[PDB]
Amino acid sequence: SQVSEHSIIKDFTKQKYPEHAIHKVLQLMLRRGEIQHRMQRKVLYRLK
Amino acid sequence: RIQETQAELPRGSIPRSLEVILRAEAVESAQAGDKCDFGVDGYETEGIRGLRALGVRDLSYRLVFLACCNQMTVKEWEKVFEMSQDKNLYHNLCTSLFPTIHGNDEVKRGVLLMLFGGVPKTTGEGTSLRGDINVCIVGDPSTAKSQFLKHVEEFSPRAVYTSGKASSAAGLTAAVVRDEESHEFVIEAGALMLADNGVCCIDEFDKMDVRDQVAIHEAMEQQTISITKAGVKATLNARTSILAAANPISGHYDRSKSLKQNINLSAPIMSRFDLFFILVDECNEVTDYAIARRIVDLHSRIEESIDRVYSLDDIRRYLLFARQFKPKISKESEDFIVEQYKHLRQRDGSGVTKSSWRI
Amino acid sequence: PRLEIHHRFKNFLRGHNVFKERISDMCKENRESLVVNYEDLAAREHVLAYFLPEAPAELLQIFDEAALEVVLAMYPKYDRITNHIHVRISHLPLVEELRSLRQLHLNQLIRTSGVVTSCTGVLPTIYQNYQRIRIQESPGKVAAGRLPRSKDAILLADLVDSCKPGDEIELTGIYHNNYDGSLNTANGFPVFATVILANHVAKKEDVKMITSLSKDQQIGEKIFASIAPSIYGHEDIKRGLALALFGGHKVRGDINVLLCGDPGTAKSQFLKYIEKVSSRAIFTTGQGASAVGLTAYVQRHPVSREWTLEAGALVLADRGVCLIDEFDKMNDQDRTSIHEAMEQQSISISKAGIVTSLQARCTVIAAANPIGGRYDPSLTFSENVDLTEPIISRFDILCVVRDTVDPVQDEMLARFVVGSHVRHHPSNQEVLKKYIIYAKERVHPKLNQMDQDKVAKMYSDLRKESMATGSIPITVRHIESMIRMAEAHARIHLRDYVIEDDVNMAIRVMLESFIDTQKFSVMRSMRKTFARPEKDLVDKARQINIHNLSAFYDSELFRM
Repeated sequence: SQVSEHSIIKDFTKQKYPEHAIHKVLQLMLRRGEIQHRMQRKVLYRLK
Repeated sequence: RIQETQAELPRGSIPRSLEVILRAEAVESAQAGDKCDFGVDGYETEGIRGLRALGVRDLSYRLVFLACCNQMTVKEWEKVFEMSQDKNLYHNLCTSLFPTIHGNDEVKRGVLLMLFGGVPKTTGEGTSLRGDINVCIVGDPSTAKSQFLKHVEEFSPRAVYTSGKASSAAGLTAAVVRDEESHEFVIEAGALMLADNGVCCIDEFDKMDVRDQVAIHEAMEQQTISITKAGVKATLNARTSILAAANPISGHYDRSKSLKQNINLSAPIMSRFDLFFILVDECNEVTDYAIARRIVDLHSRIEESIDRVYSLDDIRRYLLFARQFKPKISKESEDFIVEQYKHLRQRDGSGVTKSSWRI
Repeated sequence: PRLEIHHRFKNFLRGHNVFKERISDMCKENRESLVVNYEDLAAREHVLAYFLPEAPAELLQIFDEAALEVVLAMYPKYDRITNHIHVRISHLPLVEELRSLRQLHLNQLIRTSGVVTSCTGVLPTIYQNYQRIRIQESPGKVAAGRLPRSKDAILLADLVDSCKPGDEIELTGIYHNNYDGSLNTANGFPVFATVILANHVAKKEDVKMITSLSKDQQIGEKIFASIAPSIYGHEDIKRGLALALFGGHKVRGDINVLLCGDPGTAKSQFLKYIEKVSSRAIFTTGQGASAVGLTAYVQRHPVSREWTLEAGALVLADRGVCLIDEFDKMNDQDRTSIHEAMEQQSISISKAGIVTSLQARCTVIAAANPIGGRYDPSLTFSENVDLTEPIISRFDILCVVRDTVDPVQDEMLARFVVGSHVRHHPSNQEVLKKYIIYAKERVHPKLNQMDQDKVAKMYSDLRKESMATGSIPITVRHIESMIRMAEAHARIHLRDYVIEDDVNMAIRVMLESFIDTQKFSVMRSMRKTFARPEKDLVDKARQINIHNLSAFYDSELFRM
């Protein structure tokens, strides 16, 4: 919580990490079948 | 989507959302969050296929209409003129508005004056002269919060029952409305503007840590909101006074410690505030014993009934229309305070007990 | 409606000396220009001239088809020139100067003006056909104070790479509301709900009466005794304002004017009065400014929308002046991006693989806001900063306030407020505004070759004096601003000398700077002044008074 998807990207920029990093990790850890990815699959299927 | 008037609505409201279409006449003419104050041949019969119901369920289920944009007065005024002959009228007038307050006469004194208004318009295309009053009151250490006095002000029209700030607050945080079918968040800053042409009472002022801190600064200084989300951009008018009370984080400790870093609030906002107030309790057993008695007195209605001679709100609104009438105040009375004001700025440095250096 | 002209003109698809040469003007060189006068259009075929304001729409289809007819017949080799012909009809009188901003007049040819701001070569199949550009129309003016409706134009792969910043061009066309978003899979246009197509981009008086008074010396004497009438401020501020008003190859420069007050007093709002004189002023207020606040940011976009090319007010004031308010209240994240751009006022890449340039040449005017109290803490100001060095060091001058309790000086301001409120209550000069502004465009003096050394000689002496008792404690960068500051002096009087009256005033600039950086013990060491290897090579140039490091055999540089 409080570390959701809409703010995690800005954290990398705060760490002087451009948008290049988010594809390499953030966009790739959810495709791994992470619980966070499965969390969106069930909770936010209709709630958004 | 016009919303029904809350004032006319009862306690249990369940507002009904109007769905009306407004033409160009509505463009830049309405403010977000304010009241609306302006024969066949060849035997072609039925039976041919091609009937579909997709075009019927959409519009028919909604609301489809079009719209297009004496002695009684004297009687109230008579009391003002006639009562002038009584000695010390001004003293009794101050008490008259606060029937349910015990102590804290200095606190209500600022609030009392806060009602009076007067905002000059722009005729020479110059700067906006500020005519509102923005006072913040320092009180309890946030336990049995003396902000409870705010509740008294609620019994008055043109006010907003602020739910502090820790709330969903869909207003004032407008968002894109067009996620290809619809969006829940709308372009609306009603969270504050709802008290336009009125007075706003904002509770829980200490909860402005991140989101409000940026927000209120823009609102306070500029009297407008510049919402911009790449699909909407416009400026509005939020003309109202701000009544707020602030409490410390965990108690009052700046009595012995300097205010530097100790109050731990946001300076650029509290700096813009006009006045501040301090609540010092005294061992006055005459009033300390009578604090609760005046409270319980409303339970003793069996043997005492208070007659209603005048409404404490109607009399106030008589002054509202007095503003269009011209005071034609001479300069002779005006500058006299200004001349004395020179003495005021020096005497602040006389070594009296300090509380907050503002100058 | 009518029949006589339609069929004849359609069969047309089945002073002229200039036209004879202009039809061949396009060649393999690809100058990419088409200039047609409107008066000639009425001259050749008069029947069309009356139909231009009625049915201009059909001309667009005809023009593209008609151009191929003449060219293909002559020389098929010319077919491979941009593979497109653009309609470039000139103006059609009428002329709306202020009433054109109406949505009631759709389906009509519209004459207007605009400026190309940026190009989208640096950015990465339905959406690929077009791109997105940020365009404004309303300029900075007192009457333009109410916020206007911003234009968003769409380039349909026709004017890409052919548009350069700084072209004061005129836009003409018809506003058809052919809203392509009927599929409801994108965003939408503001109030002026219409799709804006581009059709015109060029490729290659009271001024005189005032100018007569400009040269006059009778008004040239009282001009510097009326510069600051609103509050009369402080003598240093007027100097900064005067320099900002003029705003003065690689002959560039930046001005850092610093103020030391508090936001509650209108001193913080003193910069608001500049927009009355300035032509381009935008208030940022810090976070959440109007659209793009000169800082670039990235947001998460849906499946099919265009990434945003951030157009700052920096671009919109090319060779202009840009005003920034509440500079120190911006977010920490914005600082990182803006730190690099401010250094070069552009984006420069020299990898020889990817090259682009974005112009930003306004005079950066901003005011710093003290954090909390002025000097309440007892610790060092310079040595107790966790921030990064290069960002802080962008300020050329660090002015300190003089005097604290002066009721007499404060007395005047109060009466101004009281008198001001009197005028606004009911009771039953553009000549002076443009005098300073117009001057900065006309005065361009020349330099004397035998006197260039003497000008630079004087300041060089002052530097070496500070190196006797010390260890490189003075930087040339502070001087670097001082030399450009004296430049406006000659631009104003053109008297060939500097008076000793001005010399005393410029001295007060430097003494204030030493106060802030040095501990209050400056009252002991600097009494006499107050009371009365790449960088090393740069110092070497001052000894010979030659800026150009490639002045040896300059005859062969001209040959290249």
